[PDB]
Amino acid sequence: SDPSSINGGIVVAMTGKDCVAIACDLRLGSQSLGVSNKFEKIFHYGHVFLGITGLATDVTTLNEMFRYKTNLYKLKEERAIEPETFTQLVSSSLYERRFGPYFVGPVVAGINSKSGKPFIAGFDLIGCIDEAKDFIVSGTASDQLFGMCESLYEPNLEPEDLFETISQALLNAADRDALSGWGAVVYIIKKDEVVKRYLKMRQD
Amino acid sequence: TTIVGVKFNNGVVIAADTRSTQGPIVADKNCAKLHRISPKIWCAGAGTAADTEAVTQLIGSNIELHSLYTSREPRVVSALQMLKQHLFKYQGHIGAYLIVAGVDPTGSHLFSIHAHGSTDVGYYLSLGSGSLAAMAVLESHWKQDLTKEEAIKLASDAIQAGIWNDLGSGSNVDVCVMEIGKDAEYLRNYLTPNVREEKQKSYKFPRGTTAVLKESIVNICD
Amino acid sequence: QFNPYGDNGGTILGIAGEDFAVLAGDTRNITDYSINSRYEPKVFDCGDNIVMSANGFAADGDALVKRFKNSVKWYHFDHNDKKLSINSAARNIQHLLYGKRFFPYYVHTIIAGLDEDGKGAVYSFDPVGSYEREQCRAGGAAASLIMPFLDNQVNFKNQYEPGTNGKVKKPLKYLSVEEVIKLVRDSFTSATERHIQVGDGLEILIVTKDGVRKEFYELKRD
Amino acid sequence: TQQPIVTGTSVISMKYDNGVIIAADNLGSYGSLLRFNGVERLIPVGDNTVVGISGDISDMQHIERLLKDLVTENAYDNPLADAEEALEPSYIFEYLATVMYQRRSKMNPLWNAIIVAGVQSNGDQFLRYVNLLGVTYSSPTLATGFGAHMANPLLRKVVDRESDIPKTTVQVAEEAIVNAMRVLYYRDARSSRNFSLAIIDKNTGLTFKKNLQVENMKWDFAKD
Amino acid sequence: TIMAVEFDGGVVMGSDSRVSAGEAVVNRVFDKLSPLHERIYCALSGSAADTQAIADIVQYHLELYTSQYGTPSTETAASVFKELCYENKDNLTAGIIVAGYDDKNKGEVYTIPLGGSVHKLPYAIAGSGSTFIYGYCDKNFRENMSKEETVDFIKHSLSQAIKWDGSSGGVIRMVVLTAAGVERLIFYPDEYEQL
Amino acid sequence: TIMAVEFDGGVVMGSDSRVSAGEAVVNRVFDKLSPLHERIYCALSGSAADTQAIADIVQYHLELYTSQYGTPSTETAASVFKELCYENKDNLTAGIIVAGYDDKNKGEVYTIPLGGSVHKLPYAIAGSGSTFIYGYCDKNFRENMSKEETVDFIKHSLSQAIKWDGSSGGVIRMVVLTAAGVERLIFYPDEYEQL
Amino acid sequence: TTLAFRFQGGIIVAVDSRATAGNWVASQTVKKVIEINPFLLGTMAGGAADCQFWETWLGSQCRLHELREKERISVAAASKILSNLVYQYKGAGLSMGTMICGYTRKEGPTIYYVDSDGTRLKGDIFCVGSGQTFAYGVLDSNYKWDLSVEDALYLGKRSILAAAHRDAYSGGSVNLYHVTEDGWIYHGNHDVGELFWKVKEEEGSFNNVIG
Amino acid sequence: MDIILGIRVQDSVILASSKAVTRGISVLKDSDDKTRQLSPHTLMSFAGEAGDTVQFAEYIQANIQLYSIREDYELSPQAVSSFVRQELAKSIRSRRPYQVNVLIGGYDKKKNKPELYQIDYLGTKVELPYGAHGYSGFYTFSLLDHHYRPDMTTEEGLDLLKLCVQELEKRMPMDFKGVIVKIVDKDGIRQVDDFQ
Amino acid sequence: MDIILGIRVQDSVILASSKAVTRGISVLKDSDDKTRQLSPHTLMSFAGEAGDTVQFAEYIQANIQLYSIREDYELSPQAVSSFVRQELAKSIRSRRPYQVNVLIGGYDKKKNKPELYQIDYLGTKVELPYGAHGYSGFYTFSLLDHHYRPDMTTEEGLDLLKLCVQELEKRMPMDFKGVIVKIVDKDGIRQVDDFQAQ
Ligand SMILES: *C(=O)[C@H]1NC[C@@](C)(O)[C@](O)([C@H](CC2CCCCC2)NC(=O)[C@H](Cc2ccc(OC)cc2)NC(=O)[C@H](CCO)NC(=O)CN2CCOCC2)O[C@@H]1C
Ligand SMILES: *C(=O)[C@H]1NC[C@@](C)(O)[C@](O)([C@H](CC2CCCCC2)NC(=O)[C@H](Cc2ccc(OC)cc2)NC(=O)[C@H](CCO)NC(=O)CN2CCOCC2)O[C@@H]1C
Ligand SMILES: *C(=O)[C@H]1NC[C@@](C)(O)[C@](O)([C@H](CC2CCCCC2)NC(=O)[C@H](Cc2ccc(OC)cc2)NC(=O)[C@H](CCO)NC(=O)CN2CCOCC2)O[C@@H]1C
Ligand SMILES: [Mg+2]
Ligand SMILES: [Mg+2]
Ligand SMILES: [Mg+2]
Ligand SMILES: [Mg+2]
Ligand SMILES: [Mg+2]
Repeated sequence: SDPSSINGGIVVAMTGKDCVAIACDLRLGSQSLGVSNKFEKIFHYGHVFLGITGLATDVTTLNEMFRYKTNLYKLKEERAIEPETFTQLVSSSLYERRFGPYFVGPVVAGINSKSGKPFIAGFDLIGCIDEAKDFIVSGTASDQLFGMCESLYEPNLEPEDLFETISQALLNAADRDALSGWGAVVYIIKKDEVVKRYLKMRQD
Repeated sequence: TTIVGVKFNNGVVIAADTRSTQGPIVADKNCAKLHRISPKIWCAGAGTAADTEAVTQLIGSNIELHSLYTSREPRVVSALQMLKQHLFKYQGHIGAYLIVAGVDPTGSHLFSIHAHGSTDVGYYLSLGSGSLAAMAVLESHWKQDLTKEEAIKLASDAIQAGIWNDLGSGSNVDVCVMEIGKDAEYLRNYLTPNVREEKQKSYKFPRGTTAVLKESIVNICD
Repeated sequence: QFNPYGDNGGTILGIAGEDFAVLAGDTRNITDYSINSRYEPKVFDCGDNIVMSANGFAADGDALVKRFKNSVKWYHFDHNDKKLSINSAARNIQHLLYGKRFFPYYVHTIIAGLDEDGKGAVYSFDPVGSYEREQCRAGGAAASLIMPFLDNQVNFKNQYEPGTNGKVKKPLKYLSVEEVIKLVRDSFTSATERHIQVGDGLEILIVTKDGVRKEFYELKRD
Repeated sequence: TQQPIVTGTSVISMKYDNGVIIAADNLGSYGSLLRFNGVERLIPVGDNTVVGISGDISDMQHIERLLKDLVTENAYDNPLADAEEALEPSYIFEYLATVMYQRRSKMNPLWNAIIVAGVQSNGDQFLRYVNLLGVTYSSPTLATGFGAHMANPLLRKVVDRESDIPKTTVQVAEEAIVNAMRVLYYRDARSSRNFSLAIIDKNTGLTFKKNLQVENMKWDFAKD
Repeated sequence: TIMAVEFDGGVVMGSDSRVSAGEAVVNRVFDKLSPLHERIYCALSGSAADTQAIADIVQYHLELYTSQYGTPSTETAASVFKELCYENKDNLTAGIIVAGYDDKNKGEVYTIPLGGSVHKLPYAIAGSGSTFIYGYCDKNFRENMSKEETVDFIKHSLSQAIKWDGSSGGVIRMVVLTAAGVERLIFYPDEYEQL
Repeated sequence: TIMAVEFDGGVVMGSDSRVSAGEAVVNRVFDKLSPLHERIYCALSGSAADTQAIADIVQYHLELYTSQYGTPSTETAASVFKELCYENKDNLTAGIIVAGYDDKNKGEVYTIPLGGSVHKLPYAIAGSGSTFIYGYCDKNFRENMSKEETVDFIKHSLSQAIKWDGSSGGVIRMVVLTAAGVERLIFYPDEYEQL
Repeated sequence: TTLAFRFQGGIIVAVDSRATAGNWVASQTVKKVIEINPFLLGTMAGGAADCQFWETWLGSQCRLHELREKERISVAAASKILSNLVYQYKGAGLSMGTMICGYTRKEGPTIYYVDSDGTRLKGDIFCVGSGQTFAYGVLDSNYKWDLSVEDALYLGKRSILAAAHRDAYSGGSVNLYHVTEDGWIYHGNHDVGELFWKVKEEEGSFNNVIG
Repeated sequence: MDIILGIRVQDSVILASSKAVTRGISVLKDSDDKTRQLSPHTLMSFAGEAGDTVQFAEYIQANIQLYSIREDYELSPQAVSSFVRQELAKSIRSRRPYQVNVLIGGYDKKKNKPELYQIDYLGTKVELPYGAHGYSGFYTFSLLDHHYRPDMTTEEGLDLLKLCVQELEKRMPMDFKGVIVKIVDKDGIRQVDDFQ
Repeated sequence: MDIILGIRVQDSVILASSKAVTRGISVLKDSDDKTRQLSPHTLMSFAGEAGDTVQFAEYIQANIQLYSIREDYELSPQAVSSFVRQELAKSIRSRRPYQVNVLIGGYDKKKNKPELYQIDYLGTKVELPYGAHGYSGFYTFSLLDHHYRPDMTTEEGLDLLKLCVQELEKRMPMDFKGVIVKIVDKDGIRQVDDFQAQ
C-alpha cells in the first residue's frame, strides 16, 4: 500500500556555529524483511549534501537525476551549485511530477561558499519547501526525530558537540521505529573540511 | 492556517499566522505564508502547501512578463483572472486557496480564490482552519472608513482568534500593508506572543558519549 | 453511520523514582481542531496511594477510572479495609479492560504508586488489558515524540562513558524527584511545541510514602 | 444507530462573577428547510438549572420528559424537595451524562449536544457539556455545533481563564452572548434571528428571556 | 434563490446574496446578477467555480459578437449559455436565468437548468430556494404588471424563499431593464422580513 | 399533500387522494383522512403499510381509553402517535397530522414528522407536495378565519401542491370538526384546477 | 519470535522481548514466557492481551487440577484446556500462537504448539511468530538430538538473535529456559544490543554488517 | 513464489533457481531454466508474473548483446545492473509494469572480483554478499547470516547452497522441483549438472 | 487442500492421508496422522479448516465409543457413516459449520465385506470403490477409473495407491510430505509402516 513505508529509512539535518550536520540510518527492507545493512541515503553534489528517505527506487532515481542536473549546471555556470539554488532545483524538480510524484522526503544541507552561512531545508514529495534554521527530519520515524530534536537541540553548537546531539537524536528515534536503524552514518560539514562517521547501534 | 484580508480607506492589509503542520505535527514554528505576486500585490494561502507556493510563483512570473510587455504596473484583476482560469482547468486537483490583496493604478483590491476556481470579493475576508474564528472577530469589530492603524489592529486580532482557538494555526503574526500612495510594507513577525520558555536543563552531552565504528575525511574539492 | 468512538487528544507520562513516582498529563481536551477545555484534569488520585490516567477517548477514560475507583471501594468492603497493592490494582484493571475485548475502551492507561517494598512503580496498559511494570512510559498523542527522549534521559540508552571506545555503558545511577520533574516539564514544553493537540496546562501528581502531592504549570495556548 | 431528522443548531454559554448565562435560537431545521420557528431548546429544571440541547429534536423532547420525571421522583418521600434536598445542576448533569454514555454503549445514541448551566446550593457556578458519545468537559465558556467554532473565540476574549470570572459582570457577559448570537445568524446557514436566553445568578435567581431578536445588523456596506 | 419577471416597461431580475460551503456562509453579501451586455444580464445558481467560468466565456463571446455583428439579441445570449451547458453537461452543475431588453421584442426571460435545455418563459425561478415559492409565484404572477408591481412580486417571492430555504439569505438585489437602461435595487432584511 | 388549519368555529383537515408505487398511480381516489374518535382525525403521509399499521394501533388505544376513562383529549391522540413513531423510528417512514375538536380548547392541530417529535401549531402542512406551498401558506394563513375562508385557504393551498408535485393528485377531501359534528367535503379537478 | 525444541538433555525454550503497535516499537523489555508451575512453561506470540489473559487463566485452571486430583496436570491436558478454550472463540478474532512446554514422569519432556485457529500439535521442534522463518533457518541447519545443554542453550539463543536481526517486528533481548526432570531453569536475559557484537566477533558470523 | 537465490564467494558468484513451472493446480514443467546469459561473464536469474518474466529477460539479453557487438567490448557487471534497474524504474510508472525480480551475478574482469546485484520490479538495486527474491529470503538470509564467510571457495559456496536448498525443501509449502545451479567466475559461466 | 484417499479392494479398505500440516509460509509438522479409529473395524480420515478437523473427528469418536460400551456391540460401517452424515448436515445450517471432509473405511463383520464412504462438509454421502477429497481427486479418479479392479488383493490395492501418490508427487504444487497408509479388514486396523519406499 503506502510507498513511504515499504523500505523504511530516516534522515535528519541540524545547523551549528559555522557548520551543518546530516545523518541517516543504513536499513533497506521489504516490509518485515531487512535486506541490506549498507543502503546510504545521503549523497553530495560539490559541497551541497542531499539525504533522501522513502521508496528506495525513487531515492536511487532522484540521486542519478540531481547528479545529471548539477553536472550540466557546473559546465554552464563554471562554478559549483549553492545550497539555496539546489533547494529551488529539488523543489521544482518534484512539483514537475505533481500528479505522479516521487515517493520521497528529501533534505538539503550545506554551507554557502560565498556568505559562509549554514543552510538546511526539507520537502514533501511534491516539493513544498520547509526552510528552518534549527533542524529538518524525514522518514518512517519522523514523529520520534521531531521529539528528539525539539528536546536535545540548542543553537550555536561547535561541530564536536553538534555531532553528539544529532547522533543521539537519530539513534534514540531509530530504536523506537521497526523500519529504521541497522547502522547509521553522520556527516559534519565546515567551510573547508567534512568528516563522515559510522555509528555503532542496535542491530535489531 | 489563518489568513485575513481587510480593506481600509486608502488601501488594504493582509495577515497570516506562522505555523506549518504535517498532520498533527508542527513542522515549521515560524514559516512565512505571506508571498508577493508582484511588488504591490501580495498573497497568503492555505490547503496543499506545494500547490499554493507553486501557483503563486507561476502567476507571479507571468504577471512580471505581462508587466514588461505592456509597460504598465501589474493589476490585481489580472493575477485574479489567471489564478482563476488555471485552478478551474485542473478541476480542484490543485489544492490552492489564496487571499490576494494589492494596490495598482485603478485602486486597492481584496479577493479570495478556492481550489475549484471560484473567486470572492469583500471589505474583509478570511481562509483556512482558522477561517471561522477570524471571521467572528471581523464580523464583531469591522466598520466602514477604517484608518491604517485600525485595519492593522483588526486584521492582527483576527489572526489571534485563529492562533489561540485553532489547533491548525499558531506562533506569530505576519502583516503586509499596501497603501495607494506608498511602497507596500511587509512586517515579518509583527507579533511574537508564543515565545518558548527557557528549558529546565541543558542537554549538551559530555564529549565521546556516542559510539563511533569508522571515521574518514570526505573530498569536496578536486 | 454512528461511530461510537472519538479522540479528545492530550498526553500522559509516568516516571518511577527509587522511593516515589510521578504521573503527569496536559489539561487540554480537544475535538478535531477545536479546543473543548484548557483545564479538564485527566490524572486522578484513586486512593490507597495509587494515581491513574486513561488517555484517549475521554468518555472511555472517565468510565474506566470511575469503574476502578469503585473496584477500590468494594475491595475495602469485601477484604476488611486491606490496602490494594499496585500489582493487585494492575491485574484488576487487566480484567476491567479485557471484559470489553470485543468492544474496547479506546484508552492507553498508566498507573503510578509504590510496590509493597516502598519502591516507585509505573504500570501501563494497552486498550484490551495487556500490561507490564516499567521505569517510565508516555502515552497519548505525543507518545512517539517523548518516549525516545525518556529512553535517552531516564534509562540512558545509546549513551557510553567518554573515552572507553563505546565498550562501557553509562551506569544507571538513579534520579531524584527534582531531576524527574525537570525532564517532565521539558518533555511537555517539547510536545506542546511540536503537537497541536498538546498545550494549556501540565498537572503532575507525585506519590511518596507520605501521600499524593500536586504541582501545576502553564503551557503555550496556541 | 439512527440519523437526526428535525435538528437544532448551536447552544452558547459562559459564566460571569455571580452566575452563568446560556442561549439558543428558536429553530427546528429539517435538512436545509427551516421548518419549525417556535422551538424552545432551553429547559429550566427547578430554579437553579437550565439545560440547553442541540441536535435531534425528538431526542430533545425525550430528555425534556426525563427531566420533568426527575423533578416528580425527587419530590416522593422528600419533605425537603424545596430546600436542602432540591435537585442540583451537578445531579441533573451526572444523570444525563450516565444516560448519554449508556445509549452510545448500546449503539443507540441520543443524537444531542447538551450544556447544563446552573448555580449550586453553595453558590458555585456550574457549566458542563455532554453529547451523543458521552464525552464531558467544563470550561468558563462552552458551545455546541457552529458556536464551538465562532462563539467560543468571542466569549474567550471576555473570559480566557478562571481568574477572569470574578472580573466579568452580568452586563459584559450578556452583551458578549447577544453579540455571539448575531455572528452565528450572519455565518450559520441553519440559524434563526429569534433566540431565548437564561441567566442563573446566585442572588436574583433564574431569569428566563423569551422572544429575543438579533438587532443592529450591518448590511449597508453591501450596495457597493 | 434567483428569478426574472417580464412586465409592461421591460424585465426585472432578482437574487439573494448567499455563497455557502455546506452549512457555513462564505459570503452573505455577494452579487449574483452579472452583465453580459449593456441591457442583457444573467442570474447564476449552482457551483460558484462552474457558473463564474461559464459567465466569463459567454461575456468573451458577446464582446466578440458585438465587435463584428453589433448588438446581440437576448435569444443569442441564452443560445451561447445553452451551448456551453449542454455540450459540457457531464462536468457542469449550473442553473442560469438570462433576462435582457431590446426595443423590438422588449423584455425577454430564458432559463437554462441542469440539462443544458432552453425555455423562454414569462417569469423564471431557479436555485435551491425556488422549490418553496412555486405555489406563491404561480398564484401571484399575471401578464403586463408595472415596474413597482414587478419589484413587489419579486421582493415578496425571494423573501419567502430566504425565510424557508437555509441555502438562501442576505440582501435581495434586483436589476431593472428598460428603454431608460439599467437601474440597480437592493433590499435589506429589516425591510423584506416584516412583509 | 396533507394539511390542517385552526379557525374560529374549530379545525379543518384536507388531503389529495393519490397512492403511488414509483411513478405508477395504484389508486387515484383513496381517503387519507382516518377517524381516531368522534371529533379526532389523522392525516397520513409516507409508507402506506407503516401509516395504516400505526393508525389501527392508535384507534385501538383510544377505543380502550374511552372504555376506561371517557373521551381522550386531542393532545392524548397525538401523544400515542408520537410514542409509536419515536420508539419505532428505525423501521417507520410516516408523517402524521392530528386534528381534534373538544368544547374546552376547541380546534387543535399536532404534527409528528419522521423523527417522532410533536409540534402543536395553528396550521401544519406535510407530504411531498408541501415543499411547493410553504411560501403560499405562510403569506395567506390568518388566525380566526371562518369555515368558508379556511376551506378556501386549504382548497387553494392543496390545488398548487397537486399542480407542482407529481407524487400528489386526484380529488381534495376535507373533514370539518366543530361543535355541530363532522362534515365531509370533496372537490374534483374541474373545480380546483381553474382557481 | 519464540521457539522450543526437544533434545537428549530435555527442552530448550527461547523468546524475544519486543511488543509492537504496527511500526511503533512499544517495548523491548517484555516477558513472553508464563511459568505455569515448576514443570510447565507457556510461550506467548500474537495479541499481547489475548496471550497474557488466557495463559494466566490456564495457570489458574492447572492449579485447580492439582487441588482436585492431588496430581500435577499433564502437558497434554494443559495444552488441551487452552486449545478447547480458544476453539470456543473461533471466528471472533482472538490471535495467539503458543507452545506448552513441560516435563511429567508419565509423558517425558513434551511440547504442544496451540494456535487461535484451534490447531493443537505435539512435536520436537516449533518456532512461532512473525520471526519464525528466520529462527527455523538457523535452528533446522544446526539441530541434532545429541547436542550438549550448553550447545543447545547457545543454538536457541543464536536462533532468536538471528530473527531479532532480520525481522523488523522482533528483538530487544533473548530469554532462555531449560526444562529437565527437576523442572525449568532460567538462563538469563541477553540484550541483543550487546549480544550481537559479542557473537559477531566470537563466531566470525554476521559478515553482512560493518563493525 | 519461485525460488531465486545467489551467493558471492571469493572468486565467483553462484545462482540457484527453482525448476518448477506451475499453473493453478498442475506442475506443467519440472526442468525450467530461470536464467539468461547477458554477456560471457554476466548471468541474470528472474522470477515473477507468467509472460513478463521471460519477455523482460530476453529484451535485456538482446540490448546487452547489441552493445557488445557495437563497442566490441563486455560492459562491467556494475554497468549492466545499472542498465536493468533503470529499465524496471521506467517500467513501474508505465501503463502495464513488468512484474519481474532479478539477481545479476557477474565477474568483473577489470577489478578481478565477483559481484551479486539484487533488483526488484520497482527498480530497487543493492549489491550483496548473498540475496533472494520472494518467500525464500525469510529462511535463507538468517541461515547465511550464520554460515557465510567472505573468503569461502566455490566448493564451500556450493555446500552453503545445499544447506539453503535443504531448509527450503523441509520448511516451505511449495514443491519447487529442486534447482539448476550456475557458477560465474573468471573463465565465464558453467552449469553444475550434478546438484541432484 | 491436504490429501485424503481411500480405495476398497476384495477383503479390505485402504486409507492414505498426507503427513503435512502447513500454516501460511511454514510446514509446522511432517508426520501428521489425519485419521481417528471410531471402532475396532471402522476408521475415519479427515481434511478441512485448521481447528474443526480434529474437533469433529474426536467428537464423533467419543460418541461411537459411548454407543459401543452402552450396547456392548460395534455399529456397522453403514450405521457410523449415517450418524456422521447427519451430524455434518446439522452443522451446515448451524451458526458456524464444521468445514471438514471425511472418508470412512470399515469392515462389516456381519456381511464379511469392506465398505468406503465419502462425505463432504454439507452432509453429501456416497459409497464408492475408491474416493478422494480436495484437489487430489482431479488426478486419482481417472487413474483408478483405468487401473482399478473389484477382485484385487490388499497387496494390489497398495500398488494402486503407490501409483496414485507418485502421480500426485509429480503434478501437484504442494509438498504434502508423503502419506500414512492404514488397512481396515476382518482383523481390524493396522498401519503400513514402510510406505516411505515400498
Ligand atoms: C438560491 O437558490 C441560492 N441558493 C444558494 C446557493 C449557495 O446554493 C447558490 O447556488 C450559490 C450560487 C452563487 C452563484 C454566483 C457565484 C457564487 C455562488 N452557490 C454556492 O454558494 C456554491 C454552492 C455549491 C457548490 C457546489 C455545487 O455543486 C458542486 C453546488 C452548489 N458554493 C460554492 O461553490 C463554494 C464557493 C466558495 O467560494 N465552494 C464550495 O462549495 C466548495 N466545493 C464545491 C464543490 O464541491 C466541493 C466543495 O445560490 C443560489 C442562487
Ligand atoms: C402528499 O404529500 C402525498 N404524497 C403522495 C404520496 C402518495 O407519496 C403519499 O405520501 C402516500 C401516503 C398515503 C398514506 C395512506 C395510505 C395511502 C398513501 N404514500 C404512498 O402512497 C406510498 C408511497 C410511499 C411508499 C413508500 C415510502 O417509503 C417506504 C414512502 C412513500 N405508497 C406505497 O407505499 C405503495 C402502496 C401500494 O399499495 N407501496 C409501495 O410503494 C411499495 N413500496 C413499499 C416500500 O418499499 C418499497 C416498495 O401521500 C401524501 C399524503
Ligand atoms: C516474534 O515472532 C514476536 N514478534 C513480535 C510481536 C510484537 O509481533 C509479537 O507477536 C507480540 C506478542 C507478544 C508481545 C508481548 C506481550 C506478549 C505477546 N505481539 C504484540 O506485541 C502485539 C502485536 C499485535 C497486535 C495486534 C494483533 O492483532 C490484534 C496481533 C499482534 N502488540 C499489541 O497487541 C499491542 C501491545 C502494545 O501496544 N497492542 C495492541 O495491538 C492493541 N490492539 C490489539 C488488538 O486489539 C485492538 C487493540 O511477539 C512475537 C512473539
Ligand atoms: Mg529499529
Ligand atoms: Mg500546541
Ligand atoms: Mg435562510
Ligand atoms: Mg528486527
Ligand atoms: Mg530488492
